[PDB]
Amino acid sequence: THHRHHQETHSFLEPESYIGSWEAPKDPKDAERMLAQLRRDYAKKVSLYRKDYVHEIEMLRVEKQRKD
Amino acid sequence: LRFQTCRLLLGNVWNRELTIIQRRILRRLRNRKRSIKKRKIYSKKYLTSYIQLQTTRKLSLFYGDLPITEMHRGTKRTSYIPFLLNLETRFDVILLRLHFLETIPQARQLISHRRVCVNKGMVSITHLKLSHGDIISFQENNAIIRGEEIRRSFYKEILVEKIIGKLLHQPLRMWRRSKTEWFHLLKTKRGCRLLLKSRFLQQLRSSMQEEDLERTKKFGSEKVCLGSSFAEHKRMKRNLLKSLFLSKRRPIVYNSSLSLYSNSTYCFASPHKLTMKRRIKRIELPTHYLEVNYRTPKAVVFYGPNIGHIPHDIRLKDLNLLLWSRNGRGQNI
Amino acid sequence: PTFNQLIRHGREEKRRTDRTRALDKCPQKLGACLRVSTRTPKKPNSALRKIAKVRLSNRHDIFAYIPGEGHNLQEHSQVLIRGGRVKDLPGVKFHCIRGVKDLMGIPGRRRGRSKYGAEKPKSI
RNA sequence: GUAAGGCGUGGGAAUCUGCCGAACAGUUCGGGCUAAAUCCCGAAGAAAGCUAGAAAGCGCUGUUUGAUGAGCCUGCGUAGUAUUAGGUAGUUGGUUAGGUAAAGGCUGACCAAGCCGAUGAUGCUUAGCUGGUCUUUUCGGACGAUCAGCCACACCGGGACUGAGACACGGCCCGGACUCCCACGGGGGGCAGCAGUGGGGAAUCUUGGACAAUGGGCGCAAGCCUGAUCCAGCAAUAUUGCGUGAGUGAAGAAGGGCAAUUCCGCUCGUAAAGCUCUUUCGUCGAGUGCGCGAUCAUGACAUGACUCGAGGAAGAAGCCCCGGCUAACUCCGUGCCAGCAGCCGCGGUAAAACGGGGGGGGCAAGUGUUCUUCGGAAUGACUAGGCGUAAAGGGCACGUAGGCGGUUCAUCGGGUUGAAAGUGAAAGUCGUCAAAAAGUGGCGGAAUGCUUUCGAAACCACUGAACUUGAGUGAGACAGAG
RNA sequence: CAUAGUCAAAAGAAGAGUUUGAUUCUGGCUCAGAAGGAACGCUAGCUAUAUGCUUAACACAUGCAAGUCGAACGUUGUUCU
Ligand SMILES: [K+]
Ligand SMILES: [K+]
Ligand SMILES: [K+]
Ligand SMILES: [K+]
Ligand SMILES: [K+]
Ligand SMILES: [K+]
Ligand SMILES: [K+]
Ligand SMILES: [Mg+2]
Ligand SMILES: [Mg+2]
Ligand SMILES: [Mg+2]
Ligand SMILES: [Mg+2]
Ligand SMILES: [Mg+2]
Ligand SMILES: [Mg+2]
Ligand SMILES: [Mg+2]
Ligand SMILES: [Mg+2]
Ligand SMILES: [Mg+2]
Ligand SMILES: [Mg+2]
Ligand SMILES: [Mg+2]
Ligand SMILES: [Mg+2]
Ligand SMILES: [Mg+2]
Ligand SMILES: [Mg+2]
Ligand SMILES: [Mg+2]
Ligand SMILES: [Mg+2]
Ligand SMILES: [Mg+2]
Ligand SMILES: [Mg+2]
Ligand SMILES: [Mg+2]
Ligand SMILES: [Mg+2]
Ligand SMILES: [Mg+2]
Ligand SMILES: [Mg+2]
Ligand SMILES: [Mg+2]
Ligand SMILES: [Mg+2]
Ligand SMILES: [Mg+2]
Ligand SMILES: [Mg+2]
Ligand SMILES: [Mg+2]
Ligand SMILES: [Mg+2]
Ligand SMILES: [Mg+2]
Ligand SMILES: [Mg+2]
Ligand SMILES: [Mg+2]
Ligand SMILES: [Mg+2]
Ligand SMILES: [Mg+2]
Ligand SMILES: [Mg+2]
Ligand SMILES: [Mg+2]
Ligand SMILES: [Mg+2]
Repeated sequence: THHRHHQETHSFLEPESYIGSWEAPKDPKDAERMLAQLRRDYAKKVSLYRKDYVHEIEMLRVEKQRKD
Repeated sequence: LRFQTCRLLLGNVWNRELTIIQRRILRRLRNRKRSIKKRKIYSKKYLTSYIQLQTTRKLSLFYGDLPITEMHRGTKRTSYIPFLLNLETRFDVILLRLHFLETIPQARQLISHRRVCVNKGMVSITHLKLSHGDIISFQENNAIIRGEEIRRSFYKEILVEKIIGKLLHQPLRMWRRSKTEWFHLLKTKRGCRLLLKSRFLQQLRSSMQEEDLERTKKFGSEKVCLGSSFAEHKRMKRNLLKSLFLSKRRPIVYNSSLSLYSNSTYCFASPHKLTMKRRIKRIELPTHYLEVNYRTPKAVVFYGPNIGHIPHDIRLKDLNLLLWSRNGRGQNI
Repeated sequence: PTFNQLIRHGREEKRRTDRTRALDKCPQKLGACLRVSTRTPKKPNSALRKIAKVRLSNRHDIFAYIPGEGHNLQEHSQVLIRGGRVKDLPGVKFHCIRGVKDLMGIPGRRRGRSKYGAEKPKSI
């Protein structure tokens, strides 16, 4: 709604070390397993993000309810 | 092609060099224009059809043969004021106004052929609108010829406009023989410097200053001067009457006071004198909205154009049929 | 009328008959000539106007005018028909288009010649 | 096709919901399909297993949920026609059984006689609806083509099966017409998908390239499909685009037209040619490419674009008009003929109106003609018209519906009115900026409306108490070819 | 302080010819404007973006427009060590 709230309370983040973190193995089978594990980790991180967003929306709803 | 448009418009709308035959034709054309202007009292179609069509033709010629009626009809506005103000911000029009080039077709050829820059980028759009803040320049290999042609335009402009008609109203053939000697002096930078620093052009300047001063009296300038200085002009008469009472009840003073009062009364009460000699038409400079450095040359737009400063040779009463402007307030209204 | 009258019974439109009902809201219609003849004008005009009786593709029978000087039409010639009546001739409400199908253009025509199917003369 | 079982807008209760998100519990045992199973059957309580190659990763089942869709219902709004006045008989309602996921005459039976209709039912004709498109000083009119939302249909009729979902365009069964094979017993087919062909028509395109991008199906992925799409091709069909040069040039050349045959006689005309300059667009030759669309990677477009170079004003101007309306005039030919024409009108020997020469005007890669819509048209008039003599007061009343119509005080809160919340899809219109140079986007405004909540109380409606000025009675006087 | 502040949401309103010996009125016809999924004539240089069977929901040759999964499951048979 205003510049100050956004400029203060925005999480600006560091460089992400996940980018470029792949190390090429010597076996294609192990490489396929490694890529599969990467996909599973991505699914877990997405689920954690979903839970965080559920809690944020719930707290905002409770605040709006008590104000009303 | 283009000289024939003078026969349609009954005046010199062509802007090239006229022959003897074309001047003889223009004499008859201007006679026709004079007889038509006397005839206007008995013409039913004078305002709505004749004058408006002639003004639209002149405006189309002025802006380089553009379809003025068609483009104005594209907008739904009756008056031409926002349409003409928008036309003044075009890139070819502005390149004409800065006197970087001589005609609109020259400017269109230069822009189309990818040779003029806006904000250091090449822009080849002839109808581009320049807003305030835009910087106009030429190419690095192109700017030297532009500087030479701009100098030639200005110095042959002073020699071909400010010298032929201002106090040197010579016949055509002998002035054409005389122009060779005037052109030889402009061959060198020293000649241009010495022409600039000369008592000839200084006398021409002083006479034009006095001539511009005389034209102000058509607005009643001398009456405003008297109104500013009413009290001391009266005090002169009080002094004269006091002296001619006191030093007479019992003569260089009387003659001096009479000469001073008569000089003041003549200077404040003489009406404006519009002489036979035609006014010289002066080149305008677009300094209300375009800032030019003629050395490179470069220019910067910093403001918007003005509806009363567009350098067309159309009368106000004719052009008011298109603009419908309340003139006299200085605004774009 | 009152406002209540306009609520109950509104306003109808003006009734005007169609000018070219046989064209069936098409710009042109193809036809075949049944009879090529002449007709005299309504007074005060006097001529011999070259017309053609044309059966249209929608099986309508019309009278169409053949414009220009001279034509090559016969019975069973294909003509493209456009709208536009001839004021001398009552009952003739259409025109034949020159330079399309069987009706030839007029060479030697020089002015206004796209209304008569005539090409531009090549300069030599 | 459909005139209200649809659509627009706002609501509701009597329902279901694969995949997707989040909890919890389970995932046991026999048999069958030549062989097996996450296929089919049975028992408990419903199920189904695979993977130590995918071993705590998928999958399935049951129960609670979120999300998304779907079914059902409903208020309001949404053609013409009365030279169509009655329509209905499962019709309208009730009871009880059945059916459905679910309310319900959805339908079997029984009972009642209802229901709809002059505020237009029913009949007939036409039509998909909306956002919107064109036009227009607001309103309206015409349209509903592209694109998006909803609906309907898939050769013509009728059905159901499977399924979370269909009564299913490229599924199945049946009937019909047409059509192709047939070895003659019988089989097969459905471009209103993209291309394409006949046909009809005044008229409407390539039997193209790639899945690179975006979207979608299947798969753990790798991938594979995708005539969705993206992108090329054809067509002045449209678009406030750009170009076809910029200067100079008098032998005012030749040639054309006109001319007491006036001023270089006037004009084509500085026009051309010639000379100098610049090469956009197009042309030709090359070069880089994580320029960019796309990134971890992948580029159809791309023979493009970009950048550089070659060249030479070179390759690029028409169409209509010139009597008036309406800007622009002379000569020759013709002689009410030939012809022209939007209207008024021209042509019968000096035609500015027909046809050609010459000149000129308007628009311009267009410009005319026809069709079609709105405007001008206040020419269906709400905005904004009329009816003595021009179209138009019913022959005159009475009365149904409807419309319209006095005062005060009190109450109320349906209309009205103020604010808040929800909704009013996107695109388009309007404002503004940036982008772009015939191309895009963001944020607003608008969307005049509907629902809910809470205020106000003057007006309209409704309720109560009153008033007498409009209407109507009585008493007393009258007049009258009623 | 400031990636603040500015309160914009339109424009759009034109007349002419034609009834009479002439006039004013009534009243139609016609014209100048904008536009289209248009068609036709004459004439055409370029780029881009749109648009392109309105008629027969007429009949359709030919190719393509919906598949995918061996990480659900056996089955037979190919190679080689
Ligand atoms: K004709
Ligand atoms: K909808
Ligand atoms: K059907
Ligand atoms: K793809
Ligand atoms: K055309
Ligand atoms: K050229
Ligand atoms: K009554
Ligand atoms: Mg009815
Ligand atoms: Mg239909
Ligand atoms: Mg409709
Ligand atoms: Mg068919
Ligand atoms: Mg299924
Ligand atoms: Mg089922
Ligand atoms: Mg099919
Ligand atoms: Mg097709
Ligand atoms: Mg055909
Ligand atoms: Mg994809
Ligand atoms: Mg998946
Ligand atoms: Mg394709
Ligand atoms: Mg254009
Ligand atoms: Mg180029
Ligand atoms: Mg090339
Ligand atoms: Mg790239
Ligand atoms: Mg290309
Ligand atoms: Mg005129
Ligand atoms: Mg003659
Ligand atoms: Mg004429
Ligand atoms: Mg003529
Ligand atoms: Mg109207
Ligand atoms: Mg109006
Ligand atoms: Mg009225
Ligand atoms: Mg009237
Ligand atoms: Mg009346
Ligand atoms: Mg009466
Ligand atoms: Mg009567
Ligand atoms: Mg009260
Ligand atoms: Mg109320
Ligand atoms: Mg919207
Ligand atoms: Mg936009
Ligand atoms: Mg915008
Ligand atoms: Mg009369
Ligand atoms: Mg279509
Ligand atoms: Mg399968």
